[PDB]
Amino acid sequence: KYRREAYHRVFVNRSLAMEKIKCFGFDMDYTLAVYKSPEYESLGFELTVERLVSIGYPQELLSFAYDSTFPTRGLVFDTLYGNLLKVDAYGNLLVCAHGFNFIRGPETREQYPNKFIQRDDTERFYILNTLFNLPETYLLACLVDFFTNCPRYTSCETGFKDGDLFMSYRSMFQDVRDAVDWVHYKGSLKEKTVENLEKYVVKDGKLPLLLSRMKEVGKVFLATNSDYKYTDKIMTYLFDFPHGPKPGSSHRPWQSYFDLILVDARKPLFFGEGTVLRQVDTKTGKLKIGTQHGIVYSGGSSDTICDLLGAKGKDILYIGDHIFGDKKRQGWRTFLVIPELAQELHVWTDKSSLFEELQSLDIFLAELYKHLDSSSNERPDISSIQRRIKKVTHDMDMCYGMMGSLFRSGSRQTLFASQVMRYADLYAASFINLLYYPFSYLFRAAHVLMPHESTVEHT
Amino acid sequence: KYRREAYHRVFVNRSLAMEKIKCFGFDMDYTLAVYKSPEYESLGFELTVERLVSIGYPQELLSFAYDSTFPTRGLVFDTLYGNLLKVDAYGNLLVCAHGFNFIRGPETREQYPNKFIQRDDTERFYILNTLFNLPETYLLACLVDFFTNCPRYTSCETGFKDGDLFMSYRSMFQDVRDAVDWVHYKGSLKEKTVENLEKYVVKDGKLPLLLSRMKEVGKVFLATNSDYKYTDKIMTYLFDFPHGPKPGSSHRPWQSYFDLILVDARKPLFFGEGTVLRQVDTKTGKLKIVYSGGSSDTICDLLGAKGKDILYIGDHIFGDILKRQGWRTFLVIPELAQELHVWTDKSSLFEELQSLDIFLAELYKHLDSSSNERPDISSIQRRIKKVTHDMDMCYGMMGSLFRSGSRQTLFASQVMRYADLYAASFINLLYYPFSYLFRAAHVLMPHESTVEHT
Amino acid sequence: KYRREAYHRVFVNRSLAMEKIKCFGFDMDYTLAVYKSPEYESLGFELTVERLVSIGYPQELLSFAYDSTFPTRGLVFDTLYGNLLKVDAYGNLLVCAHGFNFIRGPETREQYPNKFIQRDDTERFYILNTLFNLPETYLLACLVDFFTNCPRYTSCETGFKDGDLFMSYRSMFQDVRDAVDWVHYKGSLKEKTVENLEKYVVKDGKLPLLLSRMKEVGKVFLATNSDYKYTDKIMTYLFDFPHGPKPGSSHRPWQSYFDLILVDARKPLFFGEGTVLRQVDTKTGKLKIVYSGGSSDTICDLLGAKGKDILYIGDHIFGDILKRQGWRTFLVIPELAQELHVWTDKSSLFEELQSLDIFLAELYKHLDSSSNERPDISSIQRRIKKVTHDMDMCYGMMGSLFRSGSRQTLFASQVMRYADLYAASFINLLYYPFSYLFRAAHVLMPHESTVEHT
Amino acid sequence: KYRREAYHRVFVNRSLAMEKIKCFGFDMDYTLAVYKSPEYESLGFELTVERLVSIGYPQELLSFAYDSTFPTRGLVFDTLYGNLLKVDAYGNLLVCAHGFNFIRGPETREQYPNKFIQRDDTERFYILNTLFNLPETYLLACLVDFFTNCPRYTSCETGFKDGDLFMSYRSMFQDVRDAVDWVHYKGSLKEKTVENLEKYVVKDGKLPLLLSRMKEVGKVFLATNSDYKYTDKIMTYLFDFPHGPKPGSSHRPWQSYFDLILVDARKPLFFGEGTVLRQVDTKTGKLKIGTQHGIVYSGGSSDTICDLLGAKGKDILYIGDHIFGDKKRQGWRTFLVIPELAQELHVWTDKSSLFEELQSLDIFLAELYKHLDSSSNERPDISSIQRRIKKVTHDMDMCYGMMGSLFRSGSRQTLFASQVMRYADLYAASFINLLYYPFSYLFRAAHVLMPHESTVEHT
Ligand SMILES: O=C(Nc1ncnc2nc[nH]c12)c1cccc(-c2cccc(-n3cccc3)c2)c1
Ligand SMILES: O=C(Nc1ncnc2nc[nH]c12)c1cccc(-c2cccc(-n3cccc3)c2)c1
Ligand SMILES: [Mg+2]
Ligand SMILES: [Mg+2]
Ligand SMILES: [Mg+2]
Ligand SMILES: [Mg+2]
Repeated sequence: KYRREAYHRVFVNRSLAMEKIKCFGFDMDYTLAVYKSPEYESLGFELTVERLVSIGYPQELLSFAYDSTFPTRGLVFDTLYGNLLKVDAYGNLLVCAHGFNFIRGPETREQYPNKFIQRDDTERFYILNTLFNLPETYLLACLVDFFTNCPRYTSCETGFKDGDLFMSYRSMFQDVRDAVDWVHYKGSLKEKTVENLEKYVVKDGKLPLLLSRMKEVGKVFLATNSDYKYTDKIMTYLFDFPHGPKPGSSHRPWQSYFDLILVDARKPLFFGEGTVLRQVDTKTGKLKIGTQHGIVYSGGSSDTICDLLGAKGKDILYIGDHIFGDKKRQGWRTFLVIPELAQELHVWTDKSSLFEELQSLDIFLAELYKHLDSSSNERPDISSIQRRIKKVTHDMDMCYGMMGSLFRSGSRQTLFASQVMRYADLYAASFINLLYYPFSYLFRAAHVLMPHESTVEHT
Repeated sequence: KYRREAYHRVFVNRSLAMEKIKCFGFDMDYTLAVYKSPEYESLGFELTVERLVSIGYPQELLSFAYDSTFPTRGLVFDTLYGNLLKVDAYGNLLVCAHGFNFIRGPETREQYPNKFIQRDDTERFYILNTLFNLPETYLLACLVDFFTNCPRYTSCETGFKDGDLFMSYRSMFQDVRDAVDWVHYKGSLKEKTVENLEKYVVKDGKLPLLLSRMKEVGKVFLATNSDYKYTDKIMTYLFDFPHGPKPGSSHRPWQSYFDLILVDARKPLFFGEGTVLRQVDTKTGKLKIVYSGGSSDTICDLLGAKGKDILYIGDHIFGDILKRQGWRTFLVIPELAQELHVWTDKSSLFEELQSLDIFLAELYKHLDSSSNERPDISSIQRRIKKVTHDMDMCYGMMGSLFRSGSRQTLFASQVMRYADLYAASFINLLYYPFSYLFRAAHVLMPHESTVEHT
Repeated sequence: KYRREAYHRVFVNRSLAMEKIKCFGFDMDYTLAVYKSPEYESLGFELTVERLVSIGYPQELLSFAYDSTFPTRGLVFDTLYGNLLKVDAYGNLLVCAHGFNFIRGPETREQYPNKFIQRDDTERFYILNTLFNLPETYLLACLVDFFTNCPRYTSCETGFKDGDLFMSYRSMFQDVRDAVDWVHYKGSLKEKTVENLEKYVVKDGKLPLLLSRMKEVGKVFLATNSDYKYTDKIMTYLFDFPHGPKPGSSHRPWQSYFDLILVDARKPLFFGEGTVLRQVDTKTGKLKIVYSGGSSDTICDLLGAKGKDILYIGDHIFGDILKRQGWRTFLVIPELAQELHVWTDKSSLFEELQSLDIFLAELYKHLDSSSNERPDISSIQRRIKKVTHDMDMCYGMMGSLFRSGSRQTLFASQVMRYADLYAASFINLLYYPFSYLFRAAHVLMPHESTVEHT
Repeated sequence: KYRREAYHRVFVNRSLAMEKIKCFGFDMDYTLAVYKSPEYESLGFELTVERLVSIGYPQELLSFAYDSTFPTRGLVFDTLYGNLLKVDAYGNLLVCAHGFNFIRGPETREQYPNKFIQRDDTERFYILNTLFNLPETYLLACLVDFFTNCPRYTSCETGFKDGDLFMSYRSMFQDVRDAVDWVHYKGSLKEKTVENLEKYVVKDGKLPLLLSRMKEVGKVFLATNSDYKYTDKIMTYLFDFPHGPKPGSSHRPWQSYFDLILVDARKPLFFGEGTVLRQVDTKTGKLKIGTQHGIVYSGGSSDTICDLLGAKGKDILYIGDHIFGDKKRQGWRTFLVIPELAQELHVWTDKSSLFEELQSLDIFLAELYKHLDSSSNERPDISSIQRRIKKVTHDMDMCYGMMGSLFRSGSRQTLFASQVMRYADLYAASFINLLYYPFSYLFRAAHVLMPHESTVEHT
């Protein structure tokens, strides 16, 4: 079968006939505006720590340096015991780190009977789903680690004797959860991003090319959480080239690429009741009191966008980096951006050696038990080649980072995997990969197989 | 790679070293006592209709004959609109039948906005999950079909009017839900089973052979909901052969094969705090070795094993957490036999879908977003639908237990949530040693299944 | 101030100028056809038990005799815990009875945290609002009492076990809810009523006198849910006197008293979009002046009146908004007769509570927050409870329709929401002219009722 | 029967045995801190208007002067048609003003079929329940009035052609709803309050006297929304006298009057899940990282307060100005402060003349129909004495303000009345009236009567 280059590919969960697509909707942040890594994370990290020190946290936090190789997106923070968990779709603990100490084996079972947690017990647990969470993911580990191994702090099961009244992990977590919020909303993050954009934000002439082609076969819109003056800056930079879509072409304003531009969207509330629809003054950012087609909207709702565009769910492909939830309404189609996927395809490809040795070691196992059944009392020693497995699974796991792959730990899918398969029709490392497909393309679901399907042939 | 004969195989969701397994636990009904099909379903049907009629339903119900080729296990009755729904893992409608009238495409979303139901709404939606539900699955659709297509009745969205008296589908359902219960508990289902077990229960010498081999390497217990007079009848029959485990040997009573036998389990309550531990007068068939009631916890205490040491073998999918560490599970799915026969004997269909997919790929290969080219594929897009429809109807009118085309079923997801192991019968354990290392087969995402390691 | 005899009086929630009233609309059942008490309730009871028994309930149900002194209208069946609750306007528990066992004080909040239920939870709580509910109000408590107090059964929180078969209170309730419906619609309640109307329906020459006087000053219509063969039977009997309106005059058929007669109303649906307008063959007693089905809107069109011009007289409390302007209402509350007799004949109790309250005031008069003085009042605090209990039991075992001591009932609040006027019977209109100005009596708050204008 | 002076009285909805009360809980704002009227309202009003002008509203708003005689607390703003409604418990329109124009009669019925509204249709309607709402209550009327009678604005059914793109009443309302919020939370209201406290806040030596007596018979606590530095200032001023509880006594700190002090309460969330319990640094306001009895708490929950005080709902009388809603939990008793009640008791008392003439005019009516029944065709003309009624009800109504009494319009109770009877065990113009009762007092419910109870004697 013909398949496009791995790194160009759009992966299909549910089938989608692209000619039926009439509108393309865009998330801005971490979608069109992909923030550079490790650098944007570091900026968030440093600003969050600066903010915690200012409210009374110890100075030793300033020596923390962000480390991209620790966090994996989507971990669960247990505010009761101060643990970052990696769990599967159903609640089962895959990985459990206290600070930088990885527990596993029997010792985890003392703290988590049945190696299981109630994911729907919010504000005991906290799911760190988004790309903005990577900083505080690593920070919490640092914090738990520091206070654990600092002699003037006594470690309790649910927190610390800090000096000496009590700081619970739950209080420490809110402390962190507020700092990040503060940094995004009142601190100098957006500010420092904007003042050196070439350091923090990616740009590629492929973005205007792709959008322009979309506007030829359908309508295009923007629905972002960010305000207008932040959006005007970020988009102006994304489209700053000495030309328009193609080389030689005249440069066009970034506004000219959208039939509808909406800011202050308030997602997820946007997709339900929403807020009241406003309009924005291009000249000032400040909202117009009252509410031609060169217009910029504020607030509003999903439903409104369809009414203005003259469309309906089915007709709309919504492109972004965020996984939502859940009717009625009317039910937009979905493209999901997962930047980690560029790294994971390199492991899947450039680390074949490991996958092959696993496959063969597994093969070999099947041979040992070939002429064997319940009658047979032969207990072939397999501890030797068991060991080589755990540990090549460890090595393979560790190519993805210290908390492993985004989508799986060994055999098991992660909770993050299941939600991606819930939420997304289409996915890839970036929407740009759309460039490589015609707009008449028929995306066929890549069928997912149960054991009795995957390992039984049609012969 | 070496793989045992498909019909003998034991499939693996999560890895399991069998040598670690110290006790083997057994469900009885539809595990050790596999009830014959279609005859046992039919009996439950007839008895349930006869009961309904006895409390005022029309005579025309008596000319209903159970039809095994309609019901697929795991469907959802929407008590609001009277529909039988086949949904996916997340609540997406795959299949909607009002009576025997299959609906959607356009006409669903009249009734189900975003072709979606929020699966957890208990008062409206009822998952027909068990093998004992197959009868009422068929009966329910029969009833709605009848009242729709009968001049005596006027049909509303939420029910039908029985001339001046409204009858909601929700109320119709609870009559059907009660009749079945009555028939199992107050009525003569259990009785008419026992009076001709040859017609109603499977038996095979493999079952005592297997349980004998298990008792050599571990402990073995029975944990059933049924009572003792019924259990003794059933277990006695299952073990009635002119010999013991192997040919030649003396026959032994069925009890001899179990270290612990427990009845009146009241699962799922069994698995939580349970009921008080009683024991049973073998003689009286009454209270008050043979235990009654009790707890999951109690079993562990008595057997002197706990948790990961226990392999629970049965036909029922449970839930929740397991404080207190929970058992490993082997799950019986009788439908799996027939479904493997489609997977192997209908390969000509699979291969053709494969060819049509290969072809599509080739039409679009030299094409990107620069291209204006609209290939017409509607011919291909048509045959793919007929083959995919044809393929689905090999499994019956409501399709496969585990999927509809693309999409997995909510059932499939429950199976993968709950079961370490699964097969059409537990008996297939016979073909593996007790030192075996069951290694989880491995469930790939699009980007894993459709790109290679080179 | 001049006020008519209490038993003749028509009470006013909202003001109403009668001269503005152009049409008078009538409910039939329990409005014009007041069914005799306790004999009609008993019949419904016996028929409903006999029906339950016919579908498998124990014989002991047949030795139940309906008892009018237990049920008070407006109680709430909690289908979860099997309790009959008397709550206030906002959902506060006033009275909790499991079977015939009255509960609270301490033991409620075991079951009802904050002695509170969220009244709008339809699937759990069922308001027994109508006069036809009185039978099943008593029956329900009987049933729970029986199954609790019977060695055959084991009682759980959510139900009782019928030996191996669980029976939830919720399932018990829907059996009871269905039996009543069956008895009204499929069974012989309507039939056994018609065969001896002398025993089962009140009649009085005042009814034709009143309706004749109404037709002089406005239009008059009938809007009932019952059919025509039943309506003709009932209306014919109500009007069977050897004369017309006044003594001396010729008798006239009952239809002659109405400008418009409508059956099969299907209220409340009647008041919304309704059903298609049919008319009835007087002869056949069948379709297809006498109308059938239709709409609230249609009545207005045909009568050429609309809304505030119409006074709807009935025994049923409705709801919602009324787009389209809605009618004014007169509400029949038969219980009001008996309740007025307590209010007048038991004045010795009221006066004594008044004296005990006066006394308490005097004990605390010279006292403020500066004072250390704890008067003991527990003797007084005791007798106030016995008199207040004694007073409440004058209205039956479940107290007044409208209140428990301090607190008003959710029923009282519905009455005040829905009804412009109310009385024990509509007949009391007879004592007012059609130029009358009904002026709303006036509902005071603590600071208005307990401080004076000087 | 003996009753205390009207203006000293605590009015009883549901009975309450005061000896059973073990803890007294306090709201601060508009409870202990009663803000002076008309002056605090004016300050809110001016700051809100200054804020609307700054974001683009016309300068003519600056000439608006707050007018205490217009608003009545608890009105409903219809964002669809721009109307302030006064409704009853069940939804029925009692009063309807577009700006300063009062509709009534037939004309209202065109816009509100059945003279009825769905109160549970939020963000069409908005209930202005709180004392902080009085400013924006009057403001909305002004705004609707101004734009209506300003020649360069065209009046639409749902808004205005302002200049000329559209400003809906719904957009104008949010505009207002944000200004007030902004003024409270980011603007100079708290600021300007604090800098001249004797102008804006009441003080009375009765407050320390009463509290001190409460601390002798039970425990006392504070649970306010305001922050610590705002609370420290407001309370310090409330207790600034040259003495403690009684004359001659030594002055004590305001902290010494509470066993538990809690700020940042986040009501109503406080009464459910709450937030995490923190502690505050008395020296800085800034929260302590970690968490003796001289302590000040932050955040937390209802449940926590009981645990710390060692009590349970039944035992706790909660005193404040706000009406909440609604289990489980554990169900505090309730004292509700309604400052308007001091004015309304003056009408009830000093305007008897009107009540008497009504009563007599009503008497006279009953005479006319005395010897009359359905037989009688006498239609006595009563239009003359009908008129004198509507209009003495109008005069009586108008003694309370242009939108009438807080608790009723003519015969009918307001929606505000019903909620007070829902929510409150005890009520009065101020909690201070507790001073006049012993702590052994038995408050007896003042029974509420239906027509057949109120106008039938026991003879
Ligand atoms: O996450 C991504 N984001 C980005 N990808 C492409 N365009 C982007 N505009 C903003 N963010 C984008 C990512 C994912 C995979 C490949 C890449 C990429 C990055 C740099 C250069 C290129 N490239 C150069 C020639 C062809 C492709 C490809 C980028
Ligand atoms: O809303 C009120 N609030 C206030 N009432 C009493 N003390 C307060 N501390 C803060 N706010 C209070 C109000 C309600 C009714 C009467 C009054 C009051 C006001 C001023 C002086 C007095 N007074 C003087 C002698 C006796 C009473 C009484 C006040
Ligand atoms: Mg984003
Ligand atoms: Mg079973
Ligand atoms: Mg009726
Ligand atoms: Mg307050």
